[PDB]
Amino acid sequence: DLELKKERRVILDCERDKVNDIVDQVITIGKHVKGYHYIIANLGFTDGD
Amino acid sequence: DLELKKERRVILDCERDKVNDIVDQVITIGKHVKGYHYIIANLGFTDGD
Ligand SMILES: *[C@@H]1O[C@H](CO)[C@@H](O[C@@H]2O[C@H](CO)[C@@H](O)[C@H](O)[C@H]2NC(C)=O)[C@H](O)[C@H]1NC(C)=O
Ligand SMILES: *[C@@H]1O[C@H](CO)[C@@H](O[C@@H]2O[C@H](CO)[C@@H](O)[C@H](O)[C@H]2NC(C)=O)[C@H](O)[C@H]1NC(C)=O
Repeated sequence: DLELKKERRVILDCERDKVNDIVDQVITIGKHVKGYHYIIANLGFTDGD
Repeated sequence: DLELKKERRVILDCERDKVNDIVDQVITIGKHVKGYHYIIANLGFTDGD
């Protein structure tokens, strides 16, 4: 559904557990190549993997 | 080095252990989007993940 408007820019506002799950599902579906842009909206940016 | 000739088509001839490692490194560097082609050259195609 996020490809209906051809979205290139995603802001993730989750805690230290859901950020890892969303990143793992992005890597599984393959949406981390150059052309995309993500912002992990938290204070512990290096707390995730 | 495989992006010097802009290679789109890779044939992997490895056993049941190295195929999983090469696929994991392809997923880590992000080369499994639409546009690339792969052939797992073995008899146990469904033996890997
Ligand atoms: C980082 O992600 C952003 C968003 O996709 C992109 O930044 C663009 O970088 C180019 C090259 O300097 C600029 O000309 C554009 O103005 C930037 N903003 C856009 C397209 O909104 C780019 O894809 C990524 N890389 C860099 C180096 O910025
Ligand atoms: C994914 O599968 C498609 C369809 O099976 C392949 O697309 C080929 O594209 C060429 C060039 O447009 C056309 O001859 C046909 O649309 C397809 N060829 C066939 C069916 O023999 C594509 O090569 C595959 N691999 C990718 C995208 O990496």
